[PDB]
Amino acid sequence: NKCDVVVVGGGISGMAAAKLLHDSGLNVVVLEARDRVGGRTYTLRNQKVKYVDLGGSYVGPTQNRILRLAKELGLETYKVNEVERLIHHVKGKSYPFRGPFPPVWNPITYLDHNNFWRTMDDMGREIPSDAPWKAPLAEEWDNMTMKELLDKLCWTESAKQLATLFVNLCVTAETHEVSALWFLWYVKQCGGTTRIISTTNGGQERKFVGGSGQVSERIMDLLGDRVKLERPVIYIDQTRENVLVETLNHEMYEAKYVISAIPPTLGMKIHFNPPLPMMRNQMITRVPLGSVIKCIVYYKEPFWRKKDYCGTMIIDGEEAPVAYTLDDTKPEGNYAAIMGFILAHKARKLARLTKEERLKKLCELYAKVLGSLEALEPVHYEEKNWCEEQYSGGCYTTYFPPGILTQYGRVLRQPVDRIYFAGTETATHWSGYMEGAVEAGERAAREILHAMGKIPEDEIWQSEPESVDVPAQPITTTFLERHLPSVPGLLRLIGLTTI
Amino acid sequence: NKCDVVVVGGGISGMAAAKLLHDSGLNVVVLEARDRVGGRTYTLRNQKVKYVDLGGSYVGPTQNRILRLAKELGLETYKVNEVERLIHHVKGKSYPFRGPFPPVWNPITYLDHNNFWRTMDDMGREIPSDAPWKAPLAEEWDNMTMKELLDKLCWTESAKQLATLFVNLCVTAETHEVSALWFLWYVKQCGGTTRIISTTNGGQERKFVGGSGQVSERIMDLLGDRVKLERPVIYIDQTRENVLVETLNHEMYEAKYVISAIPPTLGMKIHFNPPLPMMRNQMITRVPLGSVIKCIVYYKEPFWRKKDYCGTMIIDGEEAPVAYTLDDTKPEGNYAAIMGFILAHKARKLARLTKEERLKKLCELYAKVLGSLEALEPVHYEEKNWCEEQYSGGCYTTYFPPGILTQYGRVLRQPVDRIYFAGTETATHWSGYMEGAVEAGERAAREILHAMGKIPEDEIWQSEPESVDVPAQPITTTFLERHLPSVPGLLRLI
Repeated sequence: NKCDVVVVGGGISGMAAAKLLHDSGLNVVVLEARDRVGGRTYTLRNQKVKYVDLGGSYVGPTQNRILRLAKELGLETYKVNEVERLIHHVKGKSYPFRGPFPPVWNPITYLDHNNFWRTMDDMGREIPSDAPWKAPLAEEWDNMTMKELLDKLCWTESAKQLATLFVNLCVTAETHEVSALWFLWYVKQCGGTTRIISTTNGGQERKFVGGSGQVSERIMDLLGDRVKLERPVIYIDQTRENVLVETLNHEMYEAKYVISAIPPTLGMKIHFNPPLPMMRNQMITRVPLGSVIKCIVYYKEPFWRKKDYCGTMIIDGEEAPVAYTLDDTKPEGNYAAIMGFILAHKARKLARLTKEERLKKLCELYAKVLGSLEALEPVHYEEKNWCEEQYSGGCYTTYFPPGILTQYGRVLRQPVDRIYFAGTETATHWSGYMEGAVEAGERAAREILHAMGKIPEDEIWQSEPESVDVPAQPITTTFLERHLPSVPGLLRLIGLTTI
Repeated sequence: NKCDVVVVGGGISGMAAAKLLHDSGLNVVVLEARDRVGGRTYTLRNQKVKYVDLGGSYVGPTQNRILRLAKELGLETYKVNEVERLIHHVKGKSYPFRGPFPPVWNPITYLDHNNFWRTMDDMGREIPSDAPWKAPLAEEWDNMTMKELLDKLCWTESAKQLATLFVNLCVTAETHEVSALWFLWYVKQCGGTTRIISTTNGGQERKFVGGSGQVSERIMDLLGDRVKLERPVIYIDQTRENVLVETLNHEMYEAKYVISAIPPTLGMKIHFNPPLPMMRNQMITRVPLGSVIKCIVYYKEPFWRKKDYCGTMIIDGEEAPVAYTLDDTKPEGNYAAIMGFILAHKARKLARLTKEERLKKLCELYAKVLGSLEALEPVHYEEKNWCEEQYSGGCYTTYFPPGILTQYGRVLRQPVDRIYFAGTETATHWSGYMEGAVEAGERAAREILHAMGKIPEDEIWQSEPESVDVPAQPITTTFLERHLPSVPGLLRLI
């Protein structure tokens, strides 16, 4: 019934918001649609796997907010295995390598690859993290798909294929589905290409011992009965002095303010009185989430290590169901496992199969890529298709099709009377991630504290001290990386000399 | 409480479905979110306008279902005024013309324009009306925006600006927002470019005397208390023997079957048990509706007619708030008016202004295009911004961004257990229009009749006899239109 703030959604973002408010002495309620907290994080426990993250899992350097929250809750991280060699599998063959990017020998191809990544980051620097629509060429970039941009930029099929995989993997959508402006923003606000793709020194460096779902679960423990499970919100009424929030199971909640901590499009599941303003009304119909199945195949031993493979596979090819894998073995060295993502159109295509059929296709792929018959001997399998989730809409996050971020992006976190907007989608640093969920939940909560006259305006946005447990090495480039010509640049040099 | 079929939504499609089922002897209930019926149609009545369509309004030849339904309800049409010359306003000057297409004089530009329209219809011939995802090049065409297609096809800025205006007006969206496959399908399923753009012998030939809102209002009259207003549906439970449908005002309905006659994305406003299957679950987040404000400026007389202008204006350029107008004067010749559409990004931009600020911009525009100071003296103004409607999502209809139709298009009308799908978006002929709303509503109703064993499978989809009142003339092309080369074609020959 009566409280200071109702938070809609008990994922990391809503729970971080509720905790902050609770810690500040306010009376909060969390209204969660599902029979569990965690949302796009979900840690399955059974005897075969012990624990496994079937949703968000990875954390890394520069993600200081999630690291701080988890440490305060008594959680610890461990490093994802990247001791041995990575594999780039292309045109039916495997090429082992070290470092975050697959090496390229052909000098033309080398230049094209170098220019592709460099240009991603060059364009990114033009895009304000907190206002991507303010980029000087926001409109021109927003009116193009990533596919169109890759077609202009990549002078080799090799670079174009790798760039395509990079997009599909970062945002679980096809290159023709997404805005170039939005994608360039998304990479930049994670710190750029190197930080986003890297295991060591990037986003995939670590996982939480015991699973990421513990973040949301432990906050729930702190909040006690203030968290209401199986209360999907259906109705928000702001016509009266206090805000009225109604649930599907016919409960009514009365609040001074509301935090919406749900994916933006899932706002459509709530009926608003008075109606939302036009821009938000239309925005929430324009912002789909991507498509992914996260699959974990268990083995007797981490046999790939014995062949000096760390477990990371970057797999290019339409026939490959999985484009990317990581070693998911426990830090103790047991429950040997490979985690793989089935991405974008393949999530759609392969969802038609049975679980046993998907396991078979994955094992046969892994056996080929690792050149290892032992890959055909799994001991266990778990998977989760996030496309089927009514209360998520997809994973990992929301993508913006061409034309949408410039027209509608400014209203993403704009308050609507006494409703404030959290959720990873509204973050300005690691939006799409557990990090962004914490940033947005805490910012939303402080927006309310400000409105109540409890903190000054300048305290709404707060910086985060760097983690001492997970230090960040700076992203650096070599002189050659900076100044090597692109393929057309080299061609210009050739035409000029012989003139 | 209990009935045979619950129809969710009281727009034309929901109403047509309910009437068909009711007429066949089933007990139907229509659950309508708003305090009115008609949905994306809405006829306002006041003394200043008598009546005005602020939503869907136009009907024309080959739209036989809406015409038959309206005729049965006692409605009549009248012809939109196209007696005098049309105007194409380009680079700040007005060029009057006759016929559906504005003439082009530069011979190179002429070839480019001719090629564009012809190419739209050529491509459409390979897209099945009932399955666009089966086009031989479905994926290639779906993976490109209309912007990319126009960039490839249009060698002149002249053709490209007109093509862009065409896209904007047809689907109230930007060329870069929409799939080329989906847009080409949309045009082809209205009968092609000439049929879609034409007033005389096309989709804008006619309006209903007294307003199109009468169609839904008169069906509501027929159904009596079977229509429940202010009953937004929030919850559909299919786990039990009977389907349970819950409304926002706490009421429960029980039925054998359900028809969803709301825009696809507005399915998101309903919590489903069991959850929807994966493809529909994601589909309904991928399918926005366009952006439009419909604006009608009233004058003492239809003064443009005195200058041999019919009131149709095609207006190029970024600065113009409205790119297209039609004469909205009553058939009696009174309530003189010009209807215009503020489209796509301009709807978003200009929504920030006041009603009076929009009136001033339109009037000054019309004064310039019509070359008349009389345009600066409006007697009255009505407008409707459809972007603000919680229970429409936009107007005129749902558009598909790149990649969506091939991936999710199959699920649009696929039944979910005992829920069947109506709504103009599910139609296969004039989808997006009131005609499509009738086609889909009746088809969905007949799918349920068939599921009940009352009619055979071959009666689910039914042809419509041609209207005697609004007969269609054939679409023709000339020898030169068919065989003149494109710009690159003229270059190959050089």
